[PDB]
Amino acid sequence: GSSGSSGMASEELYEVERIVDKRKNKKGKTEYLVRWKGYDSEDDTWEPEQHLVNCEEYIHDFNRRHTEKQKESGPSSG
Repeated sequence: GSSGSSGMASEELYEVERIVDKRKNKKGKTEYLVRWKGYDSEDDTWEPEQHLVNCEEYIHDFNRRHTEKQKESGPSSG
């Protein structure tokens, strides 16, 4: 299905496009490499999962990619 419906935005700062990387800070904080408008590919920044609120989806998806063998595949019902 399609998961990503806008809801009360009205000119927002920046919407998480997707995760390109993820790591922990020397402090021990989890940071996920997410892109944003204006920021080129090599301009991408690092945001802590904390700042990434309601972005679990993306991260989750991104995590799945990295993860090796975890989620089961299914056919297409309709």
